[PDB]
Amino acid sequence: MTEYKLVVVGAGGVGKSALTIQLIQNHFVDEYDPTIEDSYRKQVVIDGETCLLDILDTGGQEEYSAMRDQYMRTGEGFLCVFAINNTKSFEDIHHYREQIKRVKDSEDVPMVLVGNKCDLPSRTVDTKQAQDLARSYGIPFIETSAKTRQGVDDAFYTLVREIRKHKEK
Ligand SMILES: Nc1nc2c(ncn2[C@@H]2O[C@H](COP(=O)(O)OP(=O)(O)CP(=O)(O)O)[C@@H](O)[C@H]2O)c(=O)[nH]1
Repeated sequence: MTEYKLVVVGAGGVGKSALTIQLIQNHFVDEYDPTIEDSYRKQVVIDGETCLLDILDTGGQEEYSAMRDQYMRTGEGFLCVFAINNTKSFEDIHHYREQIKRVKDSEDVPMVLVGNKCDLPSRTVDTKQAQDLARSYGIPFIETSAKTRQGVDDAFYTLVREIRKHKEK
C-alpha cells in the first residue's frame, strides 16, 4: 500500500473543496462545505495497486496559511484548479505553479491542470486555451465538474499516475 501526498491549489471559488469532498466523501454526512484548509484521506485502487491518498485542500492566495511552504515540500503532486467561467482564475495558474517551483526548486513537479465547472454551458476559457497552457508546462489537462462528478476521480487518478511516472524516471 503506497501513500501519495496530493495538494489542490487554485484561486478561491474555483471548486477545490467541491472536488476534494466529492472524491473523499463516504456520504455519511449529507452536506459538507468546508471553508478552512484541511487534509482528507481516501484509499483507492489504481491500476491494481491499493493507494492511500492524503489530499490537502488549500486556500487561495488570499487566505493566509503558515504551513503553506511546508505543505508544498511534503506534497508530491498538485492539482492546479481553475474555473472555465473565470478567466482570472485561469491566469492565476501561473502564480500557483511558480509558487510550487519556488519551494520545490524544480520544473519537473507532478501536476495536473484542472478546468472545473465544465457543466456550465457558458464558459470563458476555451479548451484549446487550457490544453495549450498544459502543453507549455508538460502536464495533463482534465475538465471536471464537482456537480456532475464528471472527470473528478480521473483528475486525482491522473495525478497519482503522474507521480508514479515521475518516481520511476
Ligand atoms: N456549477 C458548478 N459550481 C461548482 C462546481 N464546483 C464548485 N462549484 C461552486 O462554486 C462555489 C465555490 O466552491 P468551493 O468548493 O468552495 O471552491 P473553493 O473556493 O476553490 C474551495 P476552498 O476555498 O474551501 O478551498 C460554490 O458555490 C460551489 O457550489 C462545479 O463543478 N460546477
